[PDB]
Amino acid sequence: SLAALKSELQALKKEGFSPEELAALESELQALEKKLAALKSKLQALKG
Amino acid sequence: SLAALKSELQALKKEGFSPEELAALESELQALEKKLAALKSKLQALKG
Repeated sequence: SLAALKSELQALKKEGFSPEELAALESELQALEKKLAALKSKLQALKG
Repeated sequence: SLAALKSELQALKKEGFSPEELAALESELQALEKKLAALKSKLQALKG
């Protein structure tokens, strides 16, 4: 789930795992959270 | 959440809500699921 992968990334960060690469993955993950918010808004627009 | 939206989109599809507009949202959500899977895969590749 987005929440699950988010936690997993946070757990690996606490271990200093591949910092630069993990930073890229975190930003990609947040992009999906933003995309999800966008879709929710598009759906609200459709209801309206 | 992604699960909450996914569920709602499926229910609106059973309800016949704005079909083409909803179908586009359904596919975008699937695209987000696929991106989420790709991130999990990229993470696993990093661990190798």
